[PDB]
Amino acid sequence: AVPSVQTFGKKKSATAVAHVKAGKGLIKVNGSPITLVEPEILRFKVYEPLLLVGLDKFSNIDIRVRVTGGGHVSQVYAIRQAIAKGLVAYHQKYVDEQSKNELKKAFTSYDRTLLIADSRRPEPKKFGGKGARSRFQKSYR
Amino acid sequence: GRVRTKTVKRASKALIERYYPKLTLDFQTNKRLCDEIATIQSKRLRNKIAGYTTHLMKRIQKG
Amino acid sequence: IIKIRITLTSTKVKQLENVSSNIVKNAEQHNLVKKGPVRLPTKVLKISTRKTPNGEGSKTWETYEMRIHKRYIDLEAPVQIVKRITQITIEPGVDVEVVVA
Amino acid sequence: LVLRGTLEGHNGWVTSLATSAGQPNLLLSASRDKTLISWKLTGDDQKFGVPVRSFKGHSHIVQDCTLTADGAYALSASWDKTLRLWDVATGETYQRFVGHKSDVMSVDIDKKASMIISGSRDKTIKVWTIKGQCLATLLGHNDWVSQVRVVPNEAADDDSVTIISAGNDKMVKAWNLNQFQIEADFIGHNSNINTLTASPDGTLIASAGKDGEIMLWNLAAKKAMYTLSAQDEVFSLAFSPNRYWLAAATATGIKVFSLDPQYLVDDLRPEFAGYSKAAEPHAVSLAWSADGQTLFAGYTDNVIRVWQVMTAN
Amino acid sequence: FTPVVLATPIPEEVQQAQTEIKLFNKWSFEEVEVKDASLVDYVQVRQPIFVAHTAGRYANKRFRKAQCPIIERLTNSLMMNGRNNGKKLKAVRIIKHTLDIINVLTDQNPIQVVVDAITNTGPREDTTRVGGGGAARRQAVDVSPLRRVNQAIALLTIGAREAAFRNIKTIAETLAEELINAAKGSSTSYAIKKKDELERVAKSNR
Amino acid sequence: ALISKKRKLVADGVFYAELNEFFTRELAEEGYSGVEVRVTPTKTEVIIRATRTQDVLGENGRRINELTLLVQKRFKYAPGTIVLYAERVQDRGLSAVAQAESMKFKLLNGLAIRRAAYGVVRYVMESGAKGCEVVVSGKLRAARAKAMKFADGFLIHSGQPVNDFIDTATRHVLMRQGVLGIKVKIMRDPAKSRTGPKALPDAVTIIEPKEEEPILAPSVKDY
RNA sequence: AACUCCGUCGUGCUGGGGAUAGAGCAUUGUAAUUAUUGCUCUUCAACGAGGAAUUCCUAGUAAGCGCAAGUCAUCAGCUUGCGU
RNA sequence: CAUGGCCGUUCUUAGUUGGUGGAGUGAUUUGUCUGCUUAAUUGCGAUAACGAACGAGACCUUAACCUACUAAAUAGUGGUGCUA
Repeated sequence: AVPSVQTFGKKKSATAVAHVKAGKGLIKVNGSPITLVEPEILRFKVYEPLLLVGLDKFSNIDIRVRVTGGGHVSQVYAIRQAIAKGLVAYHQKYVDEQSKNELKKAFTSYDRTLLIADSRRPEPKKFGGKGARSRFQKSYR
Repeated sequence: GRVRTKTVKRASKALIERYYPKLTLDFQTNKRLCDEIATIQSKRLRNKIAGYTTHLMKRIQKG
Repeated sequence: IIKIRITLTSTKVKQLENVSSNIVKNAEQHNLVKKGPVRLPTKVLKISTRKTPNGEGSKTWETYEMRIHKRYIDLEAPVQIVKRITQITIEPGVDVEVVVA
Repeated sequence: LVLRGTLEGHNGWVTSLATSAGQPNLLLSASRDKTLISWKLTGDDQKFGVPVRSFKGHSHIVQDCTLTADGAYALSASWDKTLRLWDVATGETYQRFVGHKSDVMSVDIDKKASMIISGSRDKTIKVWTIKGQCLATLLGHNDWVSQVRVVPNEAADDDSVTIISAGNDKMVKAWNLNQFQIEADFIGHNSNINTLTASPDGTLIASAGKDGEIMLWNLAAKKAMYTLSAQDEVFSLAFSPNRYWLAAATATGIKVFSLDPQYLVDDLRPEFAGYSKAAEPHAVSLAWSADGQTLFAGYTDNVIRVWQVMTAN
Repeated sequence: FTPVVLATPIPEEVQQAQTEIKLFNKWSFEEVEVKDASLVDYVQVRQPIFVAHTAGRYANKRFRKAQCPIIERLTNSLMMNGRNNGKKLKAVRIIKHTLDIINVLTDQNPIQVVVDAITNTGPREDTTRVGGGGAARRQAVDVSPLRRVNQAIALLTIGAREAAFRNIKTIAETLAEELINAAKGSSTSYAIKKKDELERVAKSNR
Repeated sequence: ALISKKRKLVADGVFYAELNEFFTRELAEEGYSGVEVRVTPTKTEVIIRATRTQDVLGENGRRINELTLLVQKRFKYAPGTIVLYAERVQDRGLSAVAQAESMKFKLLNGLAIRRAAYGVVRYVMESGAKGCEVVVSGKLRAARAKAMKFADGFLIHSGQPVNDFIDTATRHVLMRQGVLGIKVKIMRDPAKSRTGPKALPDAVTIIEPKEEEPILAPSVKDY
């Protein structure tokens, strides 16, 4: 009954949630098409999961992504995190597992953290400076 | 900076000299044994104790 | 029967979780629908004083924290058993309020 | 007894293999990487088989796996103190078994899929229903129950089921589920008993462990028959179903023992490229095929090796 | 090329050039090659990328920045002098405009023009300082292959920044002018004038 | 009610600190060591941790009925909604607050500093402590201040186990020459600890194995 | 908020910069003069990248960018944190 | 510059001290070290020292992982009604 997988993708505060169900082939982000994700110079960043494995694989599935948090650049890195995980986890459940490795091999060999979210996290500020490492200027006389 | 200290090192030698024919050469089933044959306060320490135990056994069965 | 709600607030994790455990244990001793413990996000109350009296020395700062843990359980019960379960589980450090409806 | 290739696709030690009598080319393997993989054997020298479905959902090492006779249902025993009942098709879990206080080391099911037995590291053995109900706790070991097996009863379906439960306490115990009581006790293992098995007919008991020895027993007779020596720490143990052979997984290689007469069939040492003598990969799981011509051996190479019997001339 | 139709249109110019070859913005990483040995394994044009925006960890090891593609190492060096720090989405636009302008003035592959600029404008013999006591004499030394790539990107983007500063021509065009005039040894570029000046100083001090 | 829990839980803290400083000042001569409040419906109750309860509980109910009024007058409680109990002390040889007041009042009777302080450290060691340390700092016998420290056993002061096994107390003793400072640190051993951790974090105990029989008599025993 | 897109400007101390100053309207306050602060129009200074010196910094760091809290009735060009 | 308490600093480092034995008339010394190693008096070892104690580490908080457990109209998601 309506074979569907939900998954998530993350970058730095952002959490995109993907809803990968079987269907006709609409790929919509926040209710709007994937062709409208607009920093418009990172528009191809949501396009690598659609082009590394080929556009044919999306002809029978439906994608619906919602993002919150993060920034304009951090969110763009979060849809592609969720699209890639949303297709390899669809294939783990509803089609042959041999095909899952072939797509997992494609994304990992081009790893811009499509499947594995990076562990770089902000360092806390300290006293005596305006940043984590930066210190105030000292005067010495 | 991976030097074990005399808490981990001295405990592991004492744990081999009386439990030698119970410990394997595998870490994952050595740390499960360290919960039974020893009382160690923190999870971080018994992973360090069982890891050095597993390292010592690899050079016991060599010589 | 009546719809009730019990709200628990404390600064001690160990003293609060067992009180909520006694609440639910008395809840299925004589069975009734739970709507069990929904833990609210913990509140960290920060006070950042400097370090010192008078401002001599390096400008060193402290931060002090009080942690507020809050839990509410939404029960329904006959009127009789309400008072006894609200009075048995009384422990120092845990503040319990019961909303009638 | 020659190999025609390997199986790749696991990222950890392949801890247990299990095959089904129904489908002769359906192999189920559970590994250290918290997953189970159901394969499809093709009989090709380059790729003897391919994976078709991965069963993920265990939080830690999956120590033992078993199939049913018809191969539709699968059981997984894992270190997360739970057991899971899987559908081999569509990869979902119907029932989760909970109640062990420690790691679950083994799982077995009877032929009629009525009771499920499970050894553990909590020194207890629990008998489960098909809907996740724990019937009784067959305590009585003094250490970790390293592996359990259910003995296949004799013909005409007599109502008497016995299970055999090795442990680190150096006793093999035969249990009686008709009364949930201990039936027989076997004494004489001088080290940890890693593995044990039973004959297809359900009379022989073979058990082995750390000392480098295998002891054959007779549950029908309740006498120990004799012991062998393998000079290597014994990991797994498997009876051939029709050839009347006993396969043993050792630290050095697969040693196949014939008992009529008493001699060694073969000592299987695969060719490993790029390792040293001390860092020698070894088999930690054995499974004879249902038809009886093929044995499988999961390794610490994270790679399943396939051996099938062939007459020399 | 047998286009695929689906509920989201995904316009025709997108998948036609990208399903089979993963190009640049629209540019090819095929038939581009480092003409100068001792800069192979330090100029990375071997794994193609779509845009020069790769949130990659290249600082955590000594030589991992060599595996960063050199187009991103030019967008990284544009975010400089303070008011432009952390403004990478502006730097990709400049580079996207630069490779379009480079193709217009000379009809070769603009990726190839960049590699020609890097291979030329790296110093080949540099000078270090020997203190002793007093006069602090200089000593001529060699220069690493990695530092040659590190300094060539430095000199090119500094020269484009200084040329475009109080000028009506944009930073994209002056970066294009600097890269074209450095692909040949024209000595009308900031980097080539700098490179042979550093080399002739070391020649005196050898 | 009608107060946020952030202001409610903080106000409970400052109420406790005001009560504690009151009883240190008031029951100084009775060896007071602490309080705890039990905020219950129907008469929230207060327990006083003082050694000589026969002095804290005065003649015929005085000297604690007085203190019951003093608390409910100052904190605007309804009458009868607060009661004051006095259970004595759990092992007064191991409380640093009680042993600092003992050190303070021994000084005010004109005891020598080295004798009053070695009589406190040896009492705490007699009480099953693993280590304690007493510091006296001030103008001891001269016009220029010095600091004398008296120790026995061992003390750990490194980390989280300080919050577990160290009890500290500071007291200002008022003398003819000026003010002396009293600091008492007591490290109760973790073996007799009832709650929380019962050992130092880097303490490992190996369970001694029982030796077995080699041959083990290969045979079967049946039922 | 920086940022992104489209347009106006066009190498000119210019539509950069907004110091100094004039007139009005409000807000907090018992009270605003020695402008508390906010807003509207007008006024349009130096400053064209800073000598000897000298500070901080090794990765989600430096730097850019704002936001909350402390102080508070009103006043943040400061600090303590936080994210982009 | 008569003090208590608090704080800064020496001091972003690895340092400090008993007991018994040995050396020296003694102040003191050895232990606490040639070498190698470590962020570390961290270890391997050497050894007139042996066995110890504080500091370092261990510890606690916090940030990263969990398609695992416990369930949430004060957090969501999907279907279902009604409806644009």
